[PDB]
Amino acid sequence: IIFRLLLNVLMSIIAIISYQWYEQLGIHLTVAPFSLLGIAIAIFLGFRNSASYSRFVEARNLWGTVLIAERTLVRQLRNILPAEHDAHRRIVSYLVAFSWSLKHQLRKTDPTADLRRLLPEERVTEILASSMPTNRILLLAGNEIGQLREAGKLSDTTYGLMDNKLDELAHVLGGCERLATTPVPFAYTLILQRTVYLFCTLLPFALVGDLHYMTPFVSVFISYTFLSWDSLAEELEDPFGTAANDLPLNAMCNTIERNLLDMTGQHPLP
Amino acid sequence: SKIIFRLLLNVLMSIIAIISYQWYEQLGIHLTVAPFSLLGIAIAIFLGFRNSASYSRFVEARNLWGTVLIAERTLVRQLRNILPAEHDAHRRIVSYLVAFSWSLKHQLRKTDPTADLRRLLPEERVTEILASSMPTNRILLLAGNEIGQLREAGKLSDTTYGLMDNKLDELAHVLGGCERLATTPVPFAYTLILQRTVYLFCTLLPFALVGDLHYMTPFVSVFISYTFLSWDSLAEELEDPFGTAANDLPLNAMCNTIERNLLDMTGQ
Amino acid sequence: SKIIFRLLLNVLMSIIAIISYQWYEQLGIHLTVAPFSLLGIAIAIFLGFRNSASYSRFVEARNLWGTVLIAERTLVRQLRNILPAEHDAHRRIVSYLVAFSWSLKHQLRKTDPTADLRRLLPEERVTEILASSMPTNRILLLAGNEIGQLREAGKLSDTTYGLMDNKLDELAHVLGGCERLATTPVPFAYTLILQRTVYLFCTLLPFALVGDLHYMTPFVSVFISYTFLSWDSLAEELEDPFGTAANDLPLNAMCNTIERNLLD
Amino acid sequence: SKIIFRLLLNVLMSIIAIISYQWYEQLGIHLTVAPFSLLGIAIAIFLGFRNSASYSRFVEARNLWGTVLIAERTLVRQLRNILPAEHDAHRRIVSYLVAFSWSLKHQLRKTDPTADLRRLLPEERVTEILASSMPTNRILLLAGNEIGQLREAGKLSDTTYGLMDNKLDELAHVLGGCERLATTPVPFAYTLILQRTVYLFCTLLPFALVGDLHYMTPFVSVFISYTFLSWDSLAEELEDPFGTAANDLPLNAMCNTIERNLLDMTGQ
Amino acid sequence: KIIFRLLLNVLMSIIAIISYQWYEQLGIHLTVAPFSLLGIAIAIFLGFRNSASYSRFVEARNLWGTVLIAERTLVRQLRNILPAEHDAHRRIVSYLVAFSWSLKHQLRKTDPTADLRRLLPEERVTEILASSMPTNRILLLAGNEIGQLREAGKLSDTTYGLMDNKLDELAHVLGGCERLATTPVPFAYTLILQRTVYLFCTLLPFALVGDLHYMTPFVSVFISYTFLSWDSLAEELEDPFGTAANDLPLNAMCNTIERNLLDMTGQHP
Ligand SMILES: [Zn+2]
Ligand SMILES: [Zn+2]
Ligand SMILES: [Zn+2]
Ligand SMILES: [Zn+2]
Ligand SMILES: [Zn+2]
Ligand SMILES: [Zn+2]
Ligand SMILES: [Zn+2]
Ligand SMILES: [Zn+2]
Ligand SMILES: [Zn+2]
Ligand SMILES: [Zn+2]
Ligand SMILES: [Zn+2]
Ligand SMILES: [Zn+2]
Ligand SMILES: [Zn+2]
Repeated sequence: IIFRLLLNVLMSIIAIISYQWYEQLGIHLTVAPFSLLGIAIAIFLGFRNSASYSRFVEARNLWGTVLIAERTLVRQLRNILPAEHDAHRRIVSYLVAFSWSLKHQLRKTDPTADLRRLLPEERVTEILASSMPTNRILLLAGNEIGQLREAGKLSDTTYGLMDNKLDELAHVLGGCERLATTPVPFAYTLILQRTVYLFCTLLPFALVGDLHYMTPFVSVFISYTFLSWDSLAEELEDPFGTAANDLPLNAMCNTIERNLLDMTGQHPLP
Repeated sequence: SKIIFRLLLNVLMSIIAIISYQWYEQLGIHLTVAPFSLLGIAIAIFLGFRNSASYSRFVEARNLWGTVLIAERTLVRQLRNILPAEHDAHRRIVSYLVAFSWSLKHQLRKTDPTADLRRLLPEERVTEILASSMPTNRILLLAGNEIGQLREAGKLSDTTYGLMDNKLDELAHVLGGCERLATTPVPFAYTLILQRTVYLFCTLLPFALVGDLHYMTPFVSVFISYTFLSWDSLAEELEDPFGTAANDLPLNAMCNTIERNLLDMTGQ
Repeated sequence: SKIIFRLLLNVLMSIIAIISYQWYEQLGIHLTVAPFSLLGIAIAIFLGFRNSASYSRFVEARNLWGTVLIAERTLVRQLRNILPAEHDAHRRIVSYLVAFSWSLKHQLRKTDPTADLRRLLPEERVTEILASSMPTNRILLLAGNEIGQLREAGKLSDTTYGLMDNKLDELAHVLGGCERLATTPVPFAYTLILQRTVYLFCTLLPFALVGDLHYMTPFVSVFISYTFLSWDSLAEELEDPFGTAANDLPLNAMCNTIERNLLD
Repeated sequence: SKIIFRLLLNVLMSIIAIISYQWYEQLGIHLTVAPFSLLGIAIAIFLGFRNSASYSRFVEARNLWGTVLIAERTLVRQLRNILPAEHDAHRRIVSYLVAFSWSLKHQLRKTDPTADLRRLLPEERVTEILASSMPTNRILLLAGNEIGQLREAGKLSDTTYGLMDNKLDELAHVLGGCERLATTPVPFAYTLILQRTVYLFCTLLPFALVGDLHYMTPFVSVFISYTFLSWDSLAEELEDPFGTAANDLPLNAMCNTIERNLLDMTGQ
Repeated sequence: KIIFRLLLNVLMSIIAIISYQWYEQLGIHLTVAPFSLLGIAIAIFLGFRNSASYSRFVEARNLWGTVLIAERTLVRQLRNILPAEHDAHRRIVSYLVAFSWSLKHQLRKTDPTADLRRLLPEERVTEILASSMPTNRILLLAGNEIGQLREAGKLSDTTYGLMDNKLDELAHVLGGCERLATTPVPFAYTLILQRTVYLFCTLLPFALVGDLHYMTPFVSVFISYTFLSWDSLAEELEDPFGTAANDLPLNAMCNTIERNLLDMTGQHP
């Protein structure tokens, strides 16, 4: 990815050799048109990166919500039903399974190992048999809260109170799904990039007349700026993508798992 | 896309510029990139904002359909958790929800939903739905009738009824939101003004440049024009979210997803 | 609208510049483009942001009316699902909700809502409503009176009463929001800076463009003028979305749509 | 406002730049336009973003007060619909709400609220409230006390008590919101950055413009200065939305409207 | 510390002035117009980024306000619904205050043991310090007070709901501040950005010098002051929980909250 900076620092060299056998032909290149084009592209990059950042933020918010919902849900389970600890274990397993399964869903990885670690094989087989595993997990948690309801351990009021949290989690799932099926531009988001590329490659060809052989330095500077901003944009557009960062999601799933364990007395150890 | 018309027309004007540059002093006419830069800058800025609007709105449509999926899922989930034995009810309400999805899709797309409705629901109900001048809202009303029936039966308390009714509300905010998007577009005096200015600017910019560029104008003028037009475009696409075009929302696939999801949660 | 006038104006100013250009020499006036480029780009930016704010106001107003339709719909639906056999209260409540929509429309469009109220409600409480300084809110209080008259003696429990009350508050938030957008506008430094700032820039512009544009000059000055005037003007009507202009909200159509929906 | 006392100054800096223009090379100082175009554009952008923040702050305030009006309206409405015979509660709670509006308004305006309280409330509770360092919150507490008495009296079920408590939450969020906007101020730095960067830029501009504009320097300099200073002064009271200046929130009018409304919604 | 590299680019401007015919000998030329373009782009990017940072600051402050609000309404409900259970008022309040301080320390990455021991009995403090999220544990303990309050019939499930909603508000606050703490602005943003501003500011005089001559350092220091100030302000806003000048007075907010909860329970400091 330093390859294009390099690439045509070399166009800045070809630019100069190119500048020299010159005016026999009609080619001329001033700075003012590429300044206009460059400002326009900069503006477009500004807006675009803004949208990308907005997507990133929304993802981080949704996952934050996961953590929050699962914490409050477990808290409620402890405050309302302080004695039902096998239900605690199960429901917590389900929430943690929801988190991991979600990560694996967004990252197109296999959730099988994490599920098999957290849940009994019958319910793991069922969830993996489904094409929408995470929703099946939520459904199963719901089944647990409902079982607590028909047993008379939960009134419908407090059942409501926990159902609200499961809603929160559902909204999250849907939101992350929408953000994953995205982005919305049908690979036009790409189109701009090659516009930036062609602009950065033709730029030293237009500065050369004025900057002479300071050209590679100024051109690699400007190219660095635009290209870096573009790549930042593309990585923000794709928070759950193939070339995205492992740390957000993994730490979030670990964080919540730890939290839940700690809340349920499974932590800490005797 | 259609964008080849802008670029080749611009090439041709660029050529007219090349050949007719020698007749500028004799008419008096000469041109500076300087004023043109100002113009194209103010335009670049406007386009940016107008695309903020278009994108925001596109996104809002995606959000709404997302809310369909979420609300229906949770509604079925609640039905299972509260009334796990009422499977007939389950599949009645499911059928209405899927019908709501399809009818919504059909409405935003101006297609006859009679076939899908009669595929999901018994004929009497289809009649009730098509009798209304607002079929999708009456679909909500019929799902609401089922939930209500469950309430009067005593199977649902007013609390749990309320819990489900909230989901019906979410669905209603969806229907309204989609209708509002459908009928209220981004004021396209935006698209009017911007199209005029951008077009005139792209046809005038080989004339904004010519003297300076010569043998290298179709390449640079096309490059600039293309940038503005490929950019001016992201409105074409980000404002037909309910259209059938390749770039609009795959409402067919979304509805399929919803139906498959609600049938997955009911064992069929 | 009258943009054309101020465009024509630019054009005459432009010809003046054309005939006066090298008499700048005899007057000691030199004017290059670069400072006007700066000023014009700053103005463009500012016009960009203001326009964005306007559009936002427009969008939220629209949303508030969308919320009207949605709240009233669900409220009726709840009435038919919880109390399917009390059509009496249903027609009363619906007539109130519709009178609410029209009264609100007339309130934001400064107009007399008497006729439509009479058309939708019985004379007695049309006089009660017109007696109030805030009719729309009075209408809401009446619809609430209907629902309370449904809680009182057993048909609605507290819970389901809550379910309908919530929707009445959705509506009340709409009322408050619309009042906020209508009563408190944008702070009138808004074209109170952008009016001459933009036209003064557009009329002084050909004086600086004549140097280099020479003969082709007015075309470009009317072009730039068109752009800035047309954008500062798109703020014209997006800032008053309850206004009567073309790009303002078709509130009349929206109410019709609302009561068509409730009467179906 | 007193912005013209910066325009006259600018005209003086312009005439000084005119009379000193070609001691420039005789002093060794050269000033082209391009760096001031760059600098001016950057400043313009930053001004645009700052002014945006300011605008959004003012709007937030407006929304807050709108929420006060709404929440109080709905609270009184609920009181009349749930407890139509309890005109005592109507009276005392409405007084408490109006008192909340005024207390908040005086709190934001840094004025004494006691006259309005004595006008609206009996004195033992007024002294109670004035004794507390957070009076407004205390007024919410008291309103809550009465809704709580209605609950314990069995006139309100826990459900209905919840339905009004949600309105007290709405009001509390408002109080916390206004307190936030007032105590937490704007990040000042934007103002120290733009005040001197704009002022300095406006005064230094004619020295870089005199070269090419010559005698036309004061007009163009005072114009550009007028634009940047007018945009900066457009911000000035928006980042302080609770101020007494003419172009900020009519909190008097708003609180009069509120009291007017709550008395209209009770029959006075 | 902006004065350090203000002086530096002043010095680098002096390096440009006192000197440079070297390119003319060398063949290297540098005009303003390309640096104008680059400077405008950078200015745009700085604008957007600063805007985002500000948004983050505003989010933080908003969240803390929500702490104060949620706690207030929680105490209010506790007084209005259970006026006689005053020991519970004091305990729950001490929990809410402990929550505020522990959150402060959590965002500041400091030890909350002193403030915990100040507000809570040693057993609870020990129970809390063992948790991976002490604030969460605090919420869980307050909830246990409210839940205990539910099971001897002192609160109905509905009213227990009403308060639990406030605990959910608080938990949303916690999750959001946690997210603003763990979510740095992506480094790639300042990696490009601020280095690009420093480099732009130090290279600018070399390009301004050909047209400005001896005026270079004044225009260069002006521009550098602008860009660096704007940038620095953005830095400052991105870390709203830091001890730096432009950042949240979490101490002031915490004792404002404590004074408030003490005000509402008739108690004095
Ligand atoms: Zn446990
Ligand atoms: Zn642990
Ligand atoms: Zn939902
Ligand atoms: Zn079933
Ligand atoms: Zn609603
Ligand atoms: Zn009926
Ligand atoms: Zn001429
Ligand atoms: Zn409300
Ligand atoms: Zn009364
Ligand atoms: Zn009495
Ligand atoms: Zn709250
Ligand atoms: Zn107490
Ligand atoms: Zn929550």
